[PDB]
Amino acid sequence: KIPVTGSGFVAKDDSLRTFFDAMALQLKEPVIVSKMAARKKITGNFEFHDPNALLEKLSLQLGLIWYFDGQAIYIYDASEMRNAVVSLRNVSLNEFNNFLKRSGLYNKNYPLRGDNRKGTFYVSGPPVYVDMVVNAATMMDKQN
Amino acid sequence: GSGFVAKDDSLRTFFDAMALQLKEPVIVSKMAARKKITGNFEFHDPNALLEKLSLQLGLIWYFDGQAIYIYDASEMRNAVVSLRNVSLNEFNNFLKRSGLYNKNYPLRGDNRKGTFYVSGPPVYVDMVVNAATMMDKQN
Amino acid sequence: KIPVTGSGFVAKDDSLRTFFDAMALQLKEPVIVSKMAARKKITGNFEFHDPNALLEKLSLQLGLIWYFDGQAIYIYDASEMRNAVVSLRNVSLNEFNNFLKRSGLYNKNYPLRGDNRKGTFYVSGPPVYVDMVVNAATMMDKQN
Amino acid sequence: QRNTMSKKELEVLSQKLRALMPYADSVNITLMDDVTAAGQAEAGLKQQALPYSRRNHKGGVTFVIQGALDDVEILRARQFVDSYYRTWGGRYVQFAIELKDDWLKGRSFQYGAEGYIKMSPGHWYFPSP
Amino acid sequence: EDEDVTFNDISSLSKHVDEGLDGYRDYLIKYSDRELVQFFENAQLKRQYGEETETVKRDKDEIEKPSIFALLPAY
Repeated sequence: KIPVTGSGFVAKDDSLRTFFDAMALQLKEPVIVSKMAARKKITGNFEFHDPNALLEKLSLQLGLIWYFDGQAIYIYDASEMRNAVVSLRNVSLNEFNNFLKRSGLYNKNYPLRGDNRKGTFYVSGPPVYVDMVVNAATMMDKQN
Repeated sequence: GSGFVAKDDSLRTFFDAMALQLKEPVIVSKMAARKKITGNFEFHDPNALLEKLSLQLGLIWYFDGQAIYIYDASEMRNAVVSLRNVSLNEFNNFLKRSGLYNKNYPLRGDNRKGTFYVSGPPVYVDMVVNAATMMDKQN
Repeated sequence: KIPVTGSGFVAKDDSLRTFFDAMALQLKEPVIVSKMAARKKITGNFEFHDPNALLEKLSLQLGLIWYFDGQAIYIYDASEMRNAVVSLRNVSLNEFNNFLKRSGLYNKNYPLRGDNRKGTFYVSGPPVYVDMVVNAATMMDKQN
Repeated sequence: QRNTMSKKELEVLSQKLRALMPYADSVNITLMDDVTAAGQAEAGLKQQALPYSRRNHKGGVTFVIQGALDDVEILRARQFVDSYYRTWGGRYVQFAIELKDDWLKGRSFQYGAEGYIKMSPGHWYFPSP
Repeated sequence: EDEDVTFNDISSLSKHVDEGLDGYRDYLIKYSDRELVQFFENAQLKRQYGEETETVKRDKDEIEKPSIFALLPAY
């Protein structure tokens, strides 16, 4: 009773929450979509065979930002991007980028802007990335 | 080739359609989201199309390396801030080494002093003031 | 669809914000018109070929004050001009005028009125010019 | 300037056209310039002060009369077209009178190189020419 | 309840309460009458400056927002 024998997801007016969980098995992590980015809708015949490029193309065509932290894929809309400026007292930026490289939380799409061996820099991105980098850079100065 | 046939869009669904040729997401404020546009647009040189439409409609924009912020012209704010123990030529080399240097809205002031005058978009002013008062506290 | 041979702007009951934004391409800077100066209207056939000379003449026929600070052009009406008088305990007026001339905010239509070697002067002009001159004057005595 | 028949080939055309009209005695064939046929149509179209556009191509020309014409301009256009069609016929040059409505009645617009029409204080229209 | 309510400039801090109040204000715009709202700005301006202020028409609606104290009577 089911149609043509290819592979794909047919979307008849879904609402971006029931759509990305269908991609949540080809991506091997669960997907968490925010409330402001769950009001848009999509309709069409889609086909997932490599989803990390499909999410990159749809995040630019629909207008979205996303972050994969190793255990889930958070998805926000572009009007939720926050930024902050934080100054480090007792540790440098390269000794903080080695913590991000060794921990696997480093993201090349939203890097850290600042002088290479100083205390002040500039972050911007999704709120789960900014709330992680601010608190993980403040809690290292109270160690040192 | 490509393009976009706009029919009574609202400047938030338009600059998102431009956000594929531009390789960054675009965050247009909600005071610049009430103006509307229509017409057949062709995207073959987008960084100059955004520069032309910002002057014909009256808009200000800024690209910090991760996204493109877009405000309306009546939201531009300005400030004057004093550095107690750091020169302007050193802070401007910090901005040149970071990547936040915008030649459209530079820093007006004397070359070896502590006072200058800055003006532009609210995400650029509130970054320069906070990164200047966080460089007087370190010294 | 728009048959006229030459180049120019035709305004039918324009309300001084849509009129100056059309001049904001011949002028290469964005124009910011105030709230009280946007209730006046203008209609007629205009053309722009040296708008820095056209803006001075229309700011006297309509009654306006304008200021260009290197990034934008601010336009207020005539009844919003404000005045100030400030005292400098340890720098001169000729020292402050070298800061304004060297930086690039010195305006020869609204000069600074005061004695050449004192601490007191008298400044008057547009509301974005006065609150900058006062704020830099009270931010150089506390620095020195 | 469009046919290359000889003298004999024009005489056999006259003798095969005389057989078609039994009342006539002899058909006289004259050759006219192709340039003055489209020159008198433009010299008469400029004298009446009508907006027009000429599209030259091979094997005939065409004139397009567009715009929101008023009442006396569509009386002079018919008085000129029906007096030109009697003289020359519609095999070479053809007029195309189409009238539309004006968008820019109460609107403010910028003309010239980068033209646009502000349909409203918060609405821009960018036409593609 | 945002921890960054406090700004560093006097006009941006007054801008913040406007963009906080905009979600209530456009609700007043959607459900109030057109001309009854339009009557109060003309009635308040001639009190404000005098009779010489020229009247505003319907065509403001595309760009300009009224005050919060001229809405809720006509609402």
